[PDB]
Amino acid sequence: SMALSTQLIESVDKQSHLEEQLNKSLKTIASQKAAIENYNQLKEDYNTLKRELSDRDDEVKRLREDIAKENELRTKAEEEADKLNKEVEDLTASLFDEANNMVADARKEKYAIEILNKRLTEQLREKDTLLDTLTLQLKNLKKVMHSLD
Amino acid sequence: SMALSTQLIESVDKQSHLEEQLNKSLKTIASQKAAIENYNQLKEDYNTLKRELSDRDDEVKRLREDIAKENELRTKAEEEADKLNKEVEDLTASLFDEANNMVADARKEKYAIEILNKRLTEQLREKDTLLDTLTLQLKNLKKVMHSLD
Amino acid sequence: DSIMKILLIGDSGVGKSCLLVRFVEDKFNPSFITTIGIDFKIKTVDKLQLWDTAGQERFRTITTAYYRGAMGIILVYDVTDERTFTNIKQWFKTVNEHANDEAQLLLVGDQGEALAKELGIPFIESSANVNEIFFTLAKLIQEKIDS
Repeated sequence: SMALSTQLIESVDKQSHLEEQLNKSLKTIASQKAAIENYNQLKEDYNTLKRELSDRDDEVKRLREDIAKENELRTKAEEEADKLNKEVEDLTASLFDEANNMVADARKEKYAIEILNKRLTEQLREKDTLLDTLTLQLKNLKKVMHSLD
Repeated sequence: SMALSTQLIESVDKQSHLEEQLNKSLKTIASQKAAIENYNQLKEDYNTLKRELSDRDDEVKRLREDIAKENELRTKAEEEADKLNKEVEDLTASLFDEANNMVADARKEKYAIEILNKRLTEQLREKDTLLDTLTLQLKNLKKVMHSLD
Repeated sequence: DSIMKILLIGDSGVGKSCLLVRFVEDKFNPSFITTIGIDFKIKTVDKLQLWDTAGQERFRTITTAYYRGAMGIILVYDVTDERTFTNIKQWFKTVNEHANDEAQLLLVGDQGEALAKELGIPFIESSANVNEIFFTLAKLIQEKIDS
């Protein structure tokens, strides 16, 4: 039938027309190829980069945290280290006072005695002379006796 | 009849397979184009990122340097007090012990003489009486001297 | 009140360390500087806290604590030993960062006179007099509350 026949004839004209245009437009992509190939690469890089940074940032946030603690600690340490470096000046004074005295006291209690000894030692010597004298006073008469009568 | 259709149909499905085929590529040119238009503005937002990122890098470093530094400081101070306390326990424990010893040695030395001041506080009173007898042997041997009237 | 807390450093054994034994008459006062590197005596003149130190001894972290308060300071060395002298140099260095450079310092051991005038500080000798050696410092220590 001449009916479809025409149609087919037409569905072959339009068809052919496409091959024409397509052949051109598809010929344009072939020109942009490399030019685009080297835009995607960039795009790929740019993206990858975008991630490492999206990470380094999370990290930087993380360190600020950590360096903030450490400080709120070095500070307290430095603190006790001093608060407890004041109390020292005193402590040691006592430590040394009590000790010193402690000793001193004992050492005197020896000294006292030490003295009394020296005393008796001579408080003796004295008596001992009188005696080695009287003993002679007698000895001398007990001779005058055995002479006269 | 039931044959020219086949040619007819195909001519269409084929025709379509190109309207589409081409219709696609048609898109892949407008975008690809806009793209090659932002290859310029891109490189910039990329380079403008190849730094902003680097910057972070550097920040991330110094942060460690800093935390570290801070941790050293903490430590020095966290162990400035350890050492002190440790140093006080010693001094204390030594001071007294040596004190305690010094005190003994006297008490010991003191006890010695403590005794001698007895071996004599004795020997003394002893001769005190050995005196009187000799003291008397006089008055008596003095009378036996006043015989010749 | 009026207590001049001094601090001797670099004392040399029971030969010089007895510096306090010398400054103090008390014969009943034990002396730990011998065994223990330090000692703590006190006398009265016109009070005087006197932390005597020989530097080289465990309680260094403490002798240091003494610095943060000393009003006077004598750096000392033994004469019969060129070793002690050598330390002297170091001694003054310690006294710097830790202690106070505003409080009256003093050095006491015709040669030493050299390093003596190299620090802008008085100087004497291992005489053994001594009783007046603290009189000096102290005298200047008071010639400080004039401002």
